[PDB]
Order: sequence, then structure tokens, then C-alpha cells
Amino acid sequence: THVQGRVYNFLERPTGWKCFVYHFAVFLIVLVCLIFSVLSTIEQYAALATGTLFWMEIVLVVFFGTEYVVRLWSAGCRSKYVGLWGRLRFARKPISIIDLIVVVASMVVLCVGSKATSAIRGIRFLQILRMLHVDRQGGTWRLLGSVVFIHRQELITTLYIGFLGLIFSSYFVYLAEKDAVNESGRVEFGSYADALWWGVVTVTTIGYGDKVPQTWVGKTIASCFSVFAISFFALPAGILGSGFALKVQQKQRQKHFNRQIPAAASLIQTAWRCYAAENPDSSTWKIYILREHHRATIKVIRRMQYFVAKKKFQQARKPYDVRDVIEQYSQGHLNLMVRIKELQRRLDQSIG
Amino acid sequence: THVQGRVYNFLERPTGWKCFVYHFAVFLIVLVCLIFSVLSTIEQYAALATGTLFWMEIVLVVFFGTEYVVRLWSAGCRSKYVGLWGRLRFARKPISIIDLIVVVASMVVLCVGSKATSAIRGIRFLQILRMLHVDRQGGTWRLLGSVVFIHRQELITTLYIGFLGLIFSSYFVYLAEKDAVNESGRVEFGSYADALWWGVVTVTTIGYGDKVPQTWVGKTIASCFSVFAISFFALPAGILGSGFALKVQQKQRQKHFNRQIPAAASLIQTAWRCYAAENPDSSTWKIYILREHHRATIKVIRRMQYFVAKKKFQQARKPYDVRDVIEQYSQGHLNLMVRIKELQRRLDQSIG
Amino acid sequence: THVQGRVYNFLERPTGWKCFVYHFAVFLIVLVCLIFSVLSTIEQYAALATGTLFWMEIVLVVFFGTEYVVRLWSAGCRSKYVGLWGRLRFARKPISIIDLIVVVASMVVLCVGSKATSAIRGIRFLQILRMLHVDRQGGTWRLLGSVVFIHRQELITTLYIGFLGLIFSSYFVYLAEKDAVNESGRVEFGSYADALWWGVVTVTTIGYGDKVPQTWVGKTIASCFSVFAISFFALPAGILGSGFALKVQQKQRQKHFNRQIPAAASLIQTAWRCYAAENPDSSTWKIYILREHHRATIKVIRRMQYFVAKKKFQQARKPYDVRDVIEQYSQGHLNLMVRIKELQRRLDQSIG
Amino acid sequence: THVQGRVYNFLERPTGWKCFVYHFAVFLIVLVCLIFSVLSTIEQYAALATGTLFWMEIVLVVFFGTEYVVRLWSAGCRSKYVGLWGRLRFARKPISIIDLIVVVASMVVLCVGSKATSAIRGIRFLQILRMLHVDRQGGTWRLLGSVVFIHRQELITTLYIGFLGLIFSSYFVYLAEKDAVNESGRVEFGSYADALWWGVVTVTTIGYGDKVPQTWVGKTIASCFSVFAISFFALPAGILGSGFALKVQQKQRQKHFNRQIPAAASLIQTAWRCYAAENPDSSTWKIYILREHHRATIKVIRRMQYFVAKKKFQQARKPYDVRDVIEQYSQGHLNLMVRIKELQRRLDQSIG
Amino acid sequence: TEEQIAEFKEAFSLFDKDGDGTITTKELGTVMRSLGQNPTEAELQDMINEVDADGNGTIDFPEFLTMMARKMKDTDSEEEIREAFRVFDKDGNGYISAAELRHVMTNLGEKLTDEEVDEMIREADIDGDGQVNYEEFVQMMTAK
Amino acid sequence: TEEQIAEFKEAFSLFDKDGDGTITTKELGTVMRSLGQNPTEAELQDMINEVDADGNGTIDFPEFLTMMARKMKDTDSEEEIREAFRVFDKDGNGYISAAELRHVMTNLGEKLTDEEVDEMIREADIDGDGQVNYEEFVQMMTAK
Amino acid sequence: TEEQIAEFKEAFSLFDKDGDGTITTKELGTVMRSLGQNPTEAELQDMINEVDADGNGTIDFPEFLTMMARKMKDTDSEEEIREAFRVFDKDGNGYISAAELRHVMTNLGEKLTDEEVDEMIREADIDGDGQVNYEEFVQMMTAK
Amino acid sequence: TEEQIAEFKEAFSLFDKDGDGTITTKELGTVMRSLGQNPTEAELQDMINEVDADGNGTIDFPEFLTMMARKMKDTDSEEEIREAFRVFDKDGNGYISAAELRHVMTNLGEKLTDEEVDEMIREADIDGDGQVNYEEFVQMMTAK
Ligand SMILES: [Ca+2]
Ligand SMILES: [Ca+2]
Ligand SMILES: [Ca+2]
Ligand SMILES: [Ca+2]
Ligand SMILES: [Ca+2]
Ligand SMILES: [Ca+2]
Ligand SMILES: [Ca+2]
Ligand SMILES: [Ca+2]
Repeated sequence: THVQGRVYNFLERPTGWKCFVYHFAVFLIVLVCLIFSVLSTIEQYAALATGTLFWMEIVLVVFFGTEYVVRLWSAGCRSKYVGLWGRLRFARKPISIIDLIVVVASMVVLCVGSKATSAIRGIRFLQILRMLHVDRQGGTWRLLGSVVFIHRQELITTLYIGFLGLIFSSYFVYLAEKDAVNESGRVEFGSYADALWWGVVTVTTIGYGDKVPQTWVGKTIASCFSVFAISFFALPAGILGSGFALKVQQKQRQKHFNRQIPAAASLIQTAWRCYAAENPDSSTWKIYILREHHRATIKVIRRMQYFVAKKKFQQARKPYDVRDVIEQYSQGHLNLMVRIKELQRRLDQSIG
Repeated sequence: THVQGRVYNFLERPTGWKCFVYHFAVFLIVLVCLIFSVLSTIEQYAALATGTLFWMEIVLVVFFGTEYVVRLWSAGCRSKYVGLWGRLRFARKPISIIDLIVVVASMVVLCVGSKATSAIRGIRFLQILRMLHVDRQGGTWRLLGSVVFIHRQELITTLYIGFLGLIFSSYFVYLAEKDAVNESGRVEFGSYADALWWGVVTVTTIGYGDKVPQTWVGKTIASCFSVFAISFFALPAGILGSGFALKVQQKQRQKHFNRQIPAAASLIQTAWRCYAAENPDSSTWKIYILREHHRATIKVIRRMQYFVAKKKFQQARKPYDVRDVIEQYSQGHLNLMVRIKELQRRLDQSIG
Repeated sequence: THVQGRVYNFLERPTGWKCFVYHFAVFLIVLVCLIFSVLSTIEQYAALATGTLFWMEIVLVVFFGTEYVVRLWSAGCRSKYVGLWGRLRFARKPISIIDLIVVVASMVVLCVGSKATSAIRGIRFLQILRMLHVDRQGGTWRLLGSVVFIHRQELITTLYIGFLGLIFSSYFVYLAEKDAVNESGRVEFGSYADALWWGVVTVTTIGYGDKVPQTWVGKTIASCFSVFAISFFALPAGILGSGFALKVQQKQRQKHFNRQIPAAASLIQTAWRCYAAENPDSSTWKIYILREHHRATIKVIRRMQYFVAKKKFQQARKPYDVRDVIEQYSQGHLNLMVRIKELQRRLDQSIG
Repeated sequence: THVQGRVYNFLERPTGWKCFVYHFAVFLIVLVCLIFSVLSTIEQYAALATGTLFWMEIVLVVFFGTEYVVRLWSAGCRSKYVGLWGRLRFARKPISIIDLIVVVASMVVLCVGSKATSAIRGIRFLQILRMLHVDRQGGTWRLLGSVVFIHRQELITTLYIGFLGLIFSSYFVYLAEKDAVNESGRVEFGSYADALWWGVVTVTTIGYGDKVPQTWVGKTIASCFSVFAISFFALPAGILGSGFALKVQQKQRQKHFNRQIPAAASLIQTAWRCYAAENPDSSTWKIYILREHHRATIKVIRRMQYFVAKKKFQQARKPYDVRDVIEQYSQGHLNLMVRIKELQRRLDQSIG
Repeated sequence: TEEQIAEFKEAFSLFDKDGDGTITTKELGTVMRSLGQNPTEAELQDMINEVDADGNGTIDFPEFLTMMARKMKDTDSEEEIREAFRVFDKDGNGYISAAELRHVMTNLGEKLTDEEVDEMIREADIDGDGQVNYEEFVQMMTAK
Repeated sequence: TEEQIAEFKEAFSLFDKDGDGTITTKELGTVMRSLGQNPTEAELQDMINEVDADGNGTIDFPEFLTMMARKMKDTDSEEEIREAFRVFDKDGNGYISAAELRHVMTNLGEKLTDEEVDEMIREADIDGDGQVNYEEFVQMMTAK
Repeated sequence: TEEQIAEFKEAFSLFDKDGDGTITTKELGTVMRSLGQNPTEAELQDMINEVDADGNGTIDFPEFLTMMARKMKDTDSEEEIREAFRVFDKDGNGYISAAELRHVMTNLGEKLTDEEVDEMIREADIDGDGQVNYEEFVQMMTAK
Repeated sequence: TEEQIAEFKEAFSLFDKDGDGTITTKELGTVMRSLGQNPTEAELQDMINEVDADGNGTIDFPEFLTMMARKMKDTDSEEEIREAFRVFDKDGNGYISAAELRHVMTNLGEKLTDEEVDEMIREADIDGDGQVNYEEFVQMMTAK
């Protein structure tokens, strides 16, 4: 039972300095395969590529097929993937779909191309997808999707504004110069589509230099538009950057992992209690020591306790904030005032 | 009375998954109309566009006219737009002005062009404004205007600095090379306006490559200016980005919506009380239980209470900050010290 | 005495909506003068410019000379500029130096050019400096200089790194291709200076397209360098942007202006007291009611009080921070514990 | 013993205004040497450079050799570099390796080139490394490496995403146009490598303009890719910028340097105590006043005290945070409640 | 306004029974309890510290006049009071349930009584269940 | 549901022995100690302030019904309770040691007793040392 | 300076009546009340904790000398004290109303008395209502 | 290590005089005062809450063993203790004044005594005034 867990932590959850090297080696192998896919197009180094890349594709199909058949077992180690339908639920994960696709399709193409043809025409693209075969847990995509999902409103606003400005400025430009001939004998803004091409080239601060306005009106429009709008299509870079920076700033204000054990234990306890009460023949009633008109009050106290425990738990996972202090002080001052009141009552009892 | 509210929440305040689809469909229709406005300029696909876009303009005029006549009624649901003058106050909203303009003007142009002419020359621009017909409540523009209004000083500073540097560097360049011939037979910086063109092209990091200095002095000036000033005209992107990021950071530190109900109720109560006191025959005086020299002190206590309630309310809408804690602690310690003092006085009374 | 203050608040400290318009008008006049300085270079609209700009220069010299002679009086309103040497200390301020320079130099050039010559050759640059004549108090430059002075270390680091990378990559490029001919008959990287030109053009993401490497080694070096280093020379934009954003975030956490009056009054009082004690015949000794061996302890208590008051004041100007809370709580708990201890002592006295 | 410390603070730890000037002079000398290395390539100013730079290299070898021999002594001032093996451990520091390399190699090349040859071919690169001879303590590299090490995850994510998008879009482009001829007679995307060149030129917003797609499919792909991905390869600029800004924001919330002396003294004291206890014949046992069954409890109390002191110290170096307040309040309220409980017990004793 | 200043001076004299040129929390609590209100020791400070612009903790005659003279009938006050209704509004259509209004007004915050509420409603537009346009309220209570 | 509302009204009446239309911390502490629980003065407020959505500090009948009717068997509750197991899991393989479970459940937080724990284990899948798949627990306790 | 160090040592001896090599808040409060000042228990700590650079809570002879020797007549002190006038200045023209000055000085912060204030004004430039150039004050009180 | 675990169990038994499987602040304060230390009520919690990794507030046998077994002789401990010397170093040349060391060690923090300090110095390198290389200290106290 240890073999499976070890191999799974080796293939799926990489940690240490004896598996990072293996993954880096696999990645470098994929990179070499890509590079040899590149040279297949060079007219000079053609005949060598079509053979070396073919043999590399063979060996890589073997390697990845074996690794996948294995990872369909290590993943069988876990408990949510156990069983036949379990492993089926593992091959449903996106990355597994991708891996199966790539492996089987490479096999098919290769065995169909045995006898520079459509074989390579397709392998040139198959060898590209394997670049996704490096990140297993998919932390990168998760992080990016989350940070984008938090800032959806601002990005929508920015893109809308930029696209609107692009449309309007491009049409105005096209209107200002649809007949002014280039320095050479070639009218440039013959259409509106070419104008939109120029606009998308400009607004992103690329400037290929193929389309440049001629009439001074067009130059004025271009100057104003470049001054105004480029600070929009290049803005999302600042939003996501600052978002990543702030979210990293959070990661240094996380509570000690030990500081959330009691909350979780209490949550589990109360959640079980709220279920064992539905069975009146249970033994949980032994905590209060037959009783007929007292069942409902207990049944509701259990629910209140479950809700407050869930709140205290979901609060013990977020970082330190001002709500923590502004609630803790109130709680402590409440306790202290209650103590003073009790002492006052006892002293008035004694004197009186 | 429910029909109007439902249709209004359907057209003006979109929520759910059964109206987002309708709005996305309208937007895609507008996009297809735009695309067919584009192909009207292509010399190849000309005769098809001038007909398909014409019929699409007809049907879209019908659709948007009907939708507007409806939205002038759903908006009649509300209470600040009710009545004739009310609905008039609704057609005054900017977006409504735009919508009426577009609809009626499309109708006019179309019915005037019946018998590739000025008709299309104008529709090519009319079909552009409808891109504004997607965002109803105008949240995007509100957000952007607010975040710009907070950072007005910094943006003014940056733009001023950048424009000054542009002017100076462009003039210095023009001075350094007004006679050096291009590699080809065409003097480039024949004027000062061309120099400013080059400057606006450079400072925004576009670089069309049409105007490039020749003399080494000009190259030195260009190097220094590009190194120094581009970090100014591309700076506002960072300011607004970080501002959006921080303002989003605020949205996760908002007090529970329930935590501001009592403040609002107290504000309303005290504000009414400060008005019912102006009527000495009112019944609000029954809260103190004829009285001649006591009216003024009450009339001023009411004002003090109104002001403090308004303060406590306007404070119950901003997010959690350090003022909250630094005031709450003072209040609680004040209460506690008062309690201790009362107990000390009572005990000195008892012993003495 | 009110005329001078009014005119000074009108010219130096603009506020409201009846002077912003005047300043905007002056700025637009300067802009029109600049624009007519531009058209002086256009070969088409030459003879008109050399006359209209000449007359505009005359009238603007008159206007600005009068305004300066006035502002040398309104500034005489204040107390740190009063008197002859005072006003002299006002004409020392940088902006005043600039204004005098521009005015007198325009006068000189104009009266020397009466009988398209060096006159205009110099006025073309004189009309540029007046763009600095818009911001009076110099808040923009102050803000920018401060925010740069806070982040000196990071900017120095970034510029050093970028310059080093530029040097190295440019030399490597020059080494990789010093003989590969262009597509046309013109060797490009004939020197090292041209290589540095290409490097400064690339690293700032401009890309004029005049110099592009040819040999694949150069293309590899260029790809790596563009991927790595451009995130350095374009980095300062992010630093200063986020700095401005954060500093604006501070401006919404400033203590109420009324919350620093008592601190200032106490500072002034104690600072005067520490001076009136140096005069033993003074009357400040009447606060303790001859005394020979008690002078020194008082003389030192005064110094301690002055220092603590200065600290409490300099703390009452910075925004709310965590030091405020972490000190206020300690102070309050100290007071409360002292009170409890006093009560305990009194009760032990009574019982005992 | 003061001479060595003074010279070391002069060469290694610069402070004041009488050594910054010396370092700036050395840097300007290195810059002049670089500039004269540049002009060695210009065909016009060739014969002058090969002599002036040669003599400057001689004098600079002398200067830097002497300065290094000295700095191998001033560094002998300190205590971790003292002795022969000590100084050897100083010449191991990277910057010292660089300095020795440069000096000795310049000497070798120069004395080998005495009788525009390989001599200059190598000196042209040797004079480049000395740009690293300006920053002694290496604070810049330390800062940059740290701030990058904090944000490793985000940068890895961004680079991976950008590289993947680059690969895919470049291949799609190459597929869309591998036969469309340029406006001139030269097929552009003859290969896949040229496509990757175009992709790396575009994605970094340079746009040399040498390779521009032709077929409308390629233009669509280019528009979408430029709109989407450039916000990734230009994103790291925002991350590191905001990180630097926030880290600078920290530098204004550091505890007073005096506020960490007692913590350090206590740490040192307890750490020594935990060592003198291992020697039962020591005198530290005199702090408890033979004892046989009491050794272990003390030996463990010492360890507990050492750990808590180390915690309190490592906490007295980080800036002010919310953990400080949320712990201080708990501690103070605990003390106060204990005091109230003691008073209650004593009063119940007295009354009872 | 002479008469206005003199009347506010009479009011200040009625507030400050003690002979002095200021007002402290003690005198204000005294005059409050003189009417039978039983306030706390924190709401008094909340009242005071929002009237003086010197942080002195006590009210001087000029600050008291600045406050009493502050026209509370403007656009900012109207906007704030209008915004504080929309918390009690479902669908934001500017219509509150008369019963919901009565409940939320009698039961929360500074509790009114039956007579006061019954008077506040009778002086507004009450069509049926709901239809209590609070625009009428905000306009009747912000007309000086 | 008529019967549901009437039963919750009977429960509310049993809670609020005092004649009123609300529930305060005093009545809740009374009914708690009536069973022999000996609670503190802070956990009572923690219970109360998490049930009322008005900040009023007291529970009204509508808020009490909103709470009691809140279906606590959904995906959010299931996810939270599942996440709170993985703190007690080494290697995250979804297997807890029966002995480790017994200890962490009996000794921490709200302490259960021997009988309750011995009942909770006997109603799950116990193969051997470990192999206590808590997925079975989360599915048996989140099936309504 | 020998005489300076010896005089400061005599002062330290006068402060620390207790036989020791330090000064605590108790001795300072004792010597304060010995003159009839009646200070609090927090301003004493505020005095102390701003003189010692060791966080020790007590003052040693070297820290006391570092403080007493600190030249408080420099550009930073002058700038701070000058800035603390502009709060009492309308129009920022560097002119304070003699009456406004008297009031703000007698009534706020550490309250002076009639004699001290009347002496402070008589030693400055008083032209008429206002015209009290506080530059003269800041220069007369920052000349060592 | 069997003998190690058994000796630590004997130590735990000596600590927990009460019959139980844990240690509370009461027992630790008792065993502390049993030696005549007179600790506070906060330093006890500071000791305890830094030894248990469960937030339970009490120490169990496994946590106590995890702590006692933690090798405090490593590179992190050596680095921290070395860094805590450079606060007492002028010019950072790694040389402390023997007199300055004696003073700062006897007078601050947990006060040592004459004998302990005189022993700590006699077991190091003392050349003359200063020259007390604290590298020798950090190496003699971090060699296990
Ligand atoms: Ca009074
Ligand atoms: Ca006051
Ligand atoms: Ca009740
Ligand atoms: Ca309620
Ligand atoms: Ca003493
Ligand atoms: Ca001290
Ligand atoms: Ca025990
Ligand atoms: Ca524990």
C-alpha cells in the first residue's frame, strides 16, 4: 500500500530534489522534440529532421503511454478515484483527456504514415500540445483564473472602452484619408478593414510601420488617439500585476496552521451531533443527565451551535484583518464588564 | 403592477441567466451589422453588403424603436419617472438621448435614401453608436470616471511633464537635423510639425519607423529622451491599474449589510423629529412627561442628535479602517472607567 | 491692506471658478503662440507667421511684464517677502528667475530684430519656456520629486541593471554580425555605436525597424534580450505608478484637521517656557507657588516636556497607523491598571 | 588599528560626501574608457583610439591593481577575514573574483599585445566588466534577487502562459501564410523559425516591421494574439514594480531600533544559560538558592525560555502588523482579568 | 442677525448653569436628565465631540454658534436622508409598505411611539398597501 | 408549509417564556442552564448575533424562521465539512486512523464522550488500522 | 566640557534621591509632585520613554547626558515650531491676531496664565490688530 | 532512542504531579515557584503557547517530545544568535568591549549575576580592551 502512495507522490505531487530533476528532464526532452519539429521546415536541414523527429516520436509515444498507464494506477492509490468508475473519473480530468488524446493520436498518425507527408503535417502540431504536460496539479491556471475572476468588472470596463475608442478613431482615420496616395504608388487605406488593421496595430503600441497616415488631419487624429487610448489596452497589465502583488502580500499574513485545528474539530463534532439527534433512539441524548417537551429546544440549539461553529471556522482560514481585532476587543470587554458586574452584585449582596 | 416591474427588471436591471443571453444576442446582432458595414467598403463584396446591411438596418430600426417605446413604460414603473413630466425626465438621461437620436436618424436617412450614396455614407457611422446601447446602468463609465477623479492631481502632473519633455526634445531634434538628407532622396525633418509627429510617435513607444534621426547629435537626443520620458506617457497605465486593484481590495472589507440598518433607522427618526418640533402643536412633545422655558434646549438637543446620527450613519457605509478601532477602544475604555468610578464612589459611600 | 491680499490670492494662490478661467485663458494664449511658432517653419504659411507671431510676441511681452511687476507687489503682501531685500528674496524663487529671463530676453531679441532672422531663430525657443508659466506654486514638481526621492534605491537598481544588460547584449550582437550584408547593399552594424543605437531602440520597445539583426545568432540574442530586459527599462513606470496610487490611498486616512490644534498649542507653550526660564528674573517662575536648589530640576523638566510635546505633535500630522493603536491601548490599560491598584490599596487600608 | 578601519570604511562601506565623489570619479573614468573603446570601431577615429585607450588601460591596470592590493588589507581589518585563510575567504567573494580576473587578464593581454589586433579584440570586452566594479556591497543585486524570490510563482506562471501563447499563435500564423508573396518579390514566412522570430518581435510590442502578415487570416490571428498575450509578457513589469512599491511602504513602519535591544540581550543570556547547564560543575546553579531530582526540570525550563526568547526576538525585527495588536490585547486583558480575580479572591477572604 | 445671536446666547446661558465660558459633558448630562432621558456616558461624548472643532473636549460660544447656524437643509442632507430610506425598500422602486414602515420605525434604533408614528403617516401620501412614496417625506422634511 | 410554521411557532413560544415578540440573551441562557450546560456570557452572544440579520441584538420571529428554515444540507455545507477533515489527514489520501480519529474527536473542541464516539465509528466503514474513508461520513451526514 | 558634565552629574544626583545608577518613573513623579504639579501616570511614562534609547524603561547617566546635550536650537526644531504657528493663521500671510493669539495660548493645551502671556506679547512686534509677525517669535526663541 | 524517550517520560511525570495526560499553566507555575522564581501570569502562557502545535492551550506528551527533541544546534539558531550580537557592536567589526559586554549583559533583559558573567568571559578570547571576538562565543555555544 506504500508503493502506490510513493509512486503517486512521485508523479502527481512533486516535492524535493529527486523528482524536480525528472520533470525538468522530461520538459527538456519535449523542448528538443519541438526544436527538431522546427528544423523540419528549414529547406537545408530537412532530410535529417524527418527521420530523427520520427524516431523521437516513436520513443516518446512509448514513454508517455507507459507513464500514463502507470499514473492511472498511482491515482488509483487515492480514495476518490478508487474502483473502476473511480479511475474513469480520473481520466475525465482535463489534463488526462489531453494526455490520452496526444498519445493515441500520435500512435495513429505514426502507424498511418509509415507507408514529410500529412504524417509530419500533423505531428508538427501534436508535438506542441505536450508543452501542457509539464504542470500536473494545474496551479498556474488556477491562480490566473482566480485573479482574473476577482477583477472581472475592471477588465470588462477597460476592454469595452478600448474597443470603442479603437472603432471610432479607426473610422475617423479612414474618413480623413481614403484617397491620399502613399509616397510610393500604392493607396493604403483603400478599405475600412485596413483602417481597423492599422488601429489594432497602433493601439497596442506595436507600430509595424506598414500603414502610416498621410494627411495632417489623420496625423492629428492618430496623435490624439495614441496619447489617449494606449493607456487602456496596456492597462490590464497593471491591474493583474498589482493584484498578484497584493495577493502575495496576503500570503505573509496567514494564521499559524495549528490555530485552526480546534475550529475544525468543533465543526465536525457539532455537525455530527446535528445528525445523531434525528435518531431519537441514539445515545447523544446521554449528554443531558424521561424528557418529552424538551426535544425541540435541543434540536434548535444544535443548529445554532453548528452555524456559529461553521462561522468561526470559515473565519479561521482567512488572513488577519481588522474584523478580527474589532470583534476580539468587543468580546473581551464584554467578558470584563460581565465580571465587574458580577463582583458589584456580590459586593452589594455582602454589604446589604 | 407586477408586469411593469418585471419588464423593467428585464430591460434595465439585468439579473440571472435568462436576460444576459438576450443582451448578448442583441450585442452580437449589432456586431454582425458592424461587420457588414465593414464589407460595404471592400470593392469585391460591395453589391451584397449594400443590400443585406440595408435590410438589417430596416429590421434593427423596427426592433430598437419598439424596445425604446417599451422601455419608456417599464421606466414608467418607477416613482421618480412617473407621470408625463416624469417620463420626460427619463428621456433626458444621456443614454436615452443617444438611443432616440440613433433610432430616428436611421429612420430618416433610410427613408430619404430609398430613391451606396449618402445613405450608406451616414449609416456607416450610425451603426457605430449602437455599441453604446449595451451597458444600460452605465456602471463602466461611472467606475472609470470616479477612479480618474480620485487621481486627478497625479494624472495632470504626469501629462504636463510628458508634454513639456515632448515639446523640448522635439525642438532640439529639429534643430540638430533640418538639412541632413535621408538615405534616399527625401529630407525628413523639413519642418517643426514633422518633428512633433516624430516625437508623439516615439514617446508613446510605437515607432512607425518612417522618421528616424540621422545625425549623431539627433541620435543622442533621441536615446536620452526615449530613456527618460517614455516612463511618463506610459505611467498613467500603472496609476489607474493600481487604483483599480486597491479599490477592489476594498470591496472585500465591507461591513455586513445588516450592520447599517439601525443607523439608518435612527437617522430617519431623528431627522423627522427635528421637523415635527417646528410645529409646537404637534404630539412629539409627549415624549417628555406645561413647559415654557424648556423649548429651546430641546430644539437644540434634537439638532445635536441629528448630527451625531448622520455621522454614525455616514461612518457605517465606509469599509473597516483604523479609525473604527481607535474610536471603539476609547469608547469602551471610557465606559469601563466610568463603571469603576461608580463602584469606587458606592464603596466609599458604604465604608464612609 | 486687503487689496494686496486679494490680488495675491488671485495671482499666486488660485481658488474658485473666477481665476481658473483666467489662468486657462493665459495658457490657451501661450498655446496659440506656440502653434504660430510652429507654422513659421512651414514653407507654405511662412510670411503670415513671421508677422502675426511678431505682433503676438509684442503684446505678450507687454502683458507678462505688467503681470510680473504686479506679482512683485502682491507677493509684497506676505511677511517673508516684505521690504526691499524681501522682494529680492522673492525674485530669487526659480519660477521668478524664469519669468524675468523670458520677459527681458524677449524684449531684447525683439528690439534687436526690428532692423525670419536670428530674431525668430531665438523666439522659436523663447516661446517654449512660457509653458512653465502655468503652474505657480509648483505642486506638480514637488509631488514628483518627493515620490522619486522615496524610491531612489529601486530606481537606481533598475536603471543600473537595464544599462548593464543593454551594454552586454549590444556588444554580443555586434560581435555576432559585423559583416552580414543587409537584404539591400548596405552593411548595417558597421560599428559598435550603431549596435548601441539598435540596443537603445529595442530595449525601450520602440522598434524603428531600421536596424534588424540578420544572422540567426543575432536573432537568438535579440529574442532572449528582448524577453528579459524590456521588463526593466519599462519597470519604473510600475514603481512610480503604484507609489502614486498608495500615496493617494494615504490621503483618505488623514486625521481631522481639528485633531492637531491642542498639540500645536502645547508645543508652542512649552517651547516658549523653555526660553523664558533662561531669564531668571522672568515671571514664569510664578507657576510654582525663595528657591535656590530647585532651579535645575525645573530647567530639565521643561526640556523633557518640550521633547514629549514635539513628539506628540509630529505624530499628530502623519496618518492613522498601527503604532497609534498599539500605543493607545497600552496607555489606556496602564491607566486602568493604576486605577484598580489604587482601589485595591484603599480597600486594603479600609479592611486592615 | 584605526588606520585599517578608516580605509575599509572608505573603500568598502561608503558614507558621507568625501567618498561618494571618489567613487563617482572612478565610475566616470570607467565610462570614458568605455567611450574610447567605442570609438575604436569607428573607421574615422581609429588611430587615435588604439593609442589613447591603450595608455588608459595601462594606467587603469596600475590603479585597480593597487586598489585591490589595498582592499585585501582593509578587509583584513575585519574579524571574519583575518589571517591568511581569512583573506583567502575574502578573495572568494564574487566581486573579488571578478576584480582579480579583470586586472590580471588586462595585464596579460596588454603585455602580450605589445609586439588593433587580438589585444584590442579582447580589451573591448574587458573594459565592459569593470562596470560591475562600482557597487561594492552588492545591495542592488540582493534587493532584486529577494523581490524576485518572493514572487517566483507568479513570474513562472506568467512566463509559461506567454511562451505557450507565443508558440501556438506563431504556428497558426505560419500555417495561415507560407506561400503568400510579399508586396516585393520575397516570400517572408518561408520557415517556422521566421514565424517564431515574428512572434517574439510582436509579443514584446517592438514591431520592427520586417515581417508583417499578408493574408487576412493571418491578420485576424495577429490582431487577436496581440490583443490577448502582450498583457502577459509585459505583465512582470507590473508585478515587480508593485512589489518594490509595497516593500518600500514597509520601510516606513519599522520599529524603533532601540525597541529590540532587550530582546537580543535576553536571547543571548538564555542561549548562554542553556549551555552552561550542560556543565554540572558550573556556577549557573547559584541562581537557585544539594539538589538531585531537580536537574531535569531546570534543564527543560531553560530550553522553553530560550525558545520563547528567540520567538520574541524574531518578532522584534519584522515591521508592525496586526498580529502585534491581536496578541498584545490578549496579553493585557489576561493580566487585567488575573488582577481582578486576585482582588475578588482577597475580598471573599476578608468578608468570609 | 442680531436677534438670532441674542436668542442663541440665551440658549447658551440656559445650557451653562455654571458660571463659565464653556460647556462640559457634566452640564449637558445634567440638563438632559433634568428632562428624564437617562442617557449613557458615551452618547454624551458622542454629542459633544461632534460640535467643537478644536478637539478641546468642551464647547465654546463660537463653536456652538457655528453648529446651531449650520443650515441642515441642503442637498447633502437631503441626499443622505434619501439614501437612508433605500435600505428599507424592496425592488428600489421608491415604495415602502406602510406596515413595514411602521414596524421598522417603531421597533428599531431610537424607538418612537404610537402617537408619533401615527402622526408621521397621516401627513403623507398613503394610497394602499405600499405606495408610500418616501420622496414626499424627504421633500416635506427638507423644505426648511 | 402550515404545519412547519406552526411547529416553529410552538418552539418559539417554548423559547420565549417571557411575554414578548422577541428573544434576548437572558431567556436563551435561562433555557440553556435549564438543561445543565453552564455556558459562558460570550458564547451566548455568539449564538445570538449570528441568527438575526438586523443587528438589533435580539431575535424576531421572522429571523428565527429564516434561520430554522435554512437548509443546511447543500454543496457549501458539504464542502466546508469535508474540508474540515483534511486537517486530520496525513498524505491527504482521504484515510484517517481510527485511533487518531477517536483521540482528536474525544480530546479537542467540544468534548464528546465514549458512547457517542463509539456510536459514530460503528456506523461507518472500518476496514483496519486507518482506511476510515471520511467520504462515507460526509455523505451519511449530508443526506438530509 | 568638564564643568558641563559635572553640572549634569549634580543634576542627576538631585533627580535620583535613591541610591542607584538609574532613574525610574517613581523618582520622577516624586520630584515632580515635590513642586506641586499633580501629574498623571501616563505623562510620566511619555516623558521617560522618550529619553532612553534602550527600551529599558529607565534612564541611565549616558542617555540622560545624550538628551540634555541635544542642541534643541537647529533648523529642524525651528522648522517644526514655525509650522506649528500656521495652524493659527488665516490666509497664511504670517500674521496672527494679538487677541486670537492670547486666546489660543491661554485657553488650549498646557494653560499658561495672564502674566506669562502678557510678558510674551510685550517682547515682540505688536503694530495693531494683527500684524504680530510670528517670524520674530520663532527667531527670538531659536537663537540659543 | 528508547532511553531518551523513557527519560523524557520521567521528566514529564515530574512536571505533571497531577494525574492526567497533559500539562497546564497551573502545574508549570507550581513547579516554577517551587524553585523560587516568582514568575508572572503572562510569561507562563508565553512559554506554553509556544510548545503545543494544536492551539489547545495544554501540552500533550507528543508535543512535549517534539519540542524537547528539537535540535536547537543548527544553522538557523546559530545565525539568529550571531545576529543578536551585532546590535552590541560599533563599526560591525565583530569586536565587543569587554566592559561594554559585561554592562549590557548584567544590566539588561534577564539579569545575570557577577559569577555567571565572570565565568562567561573567562572562557573566551580576551586580548585587551575590546578584541572579544564573539565568533568564539557563537562557536562554543553552538557546538552541541
Ligand atoms: Ca459650564
Ligand atoms: Ca473647544
Ligand atoms: Ca422574551
Ligand atoms: Ca432583530
Ligand atoms: Ca533611582
Ligand atoms: Ca535604559
Ligand atoms: Ca496535569
Ligand atoms: Ca495541545
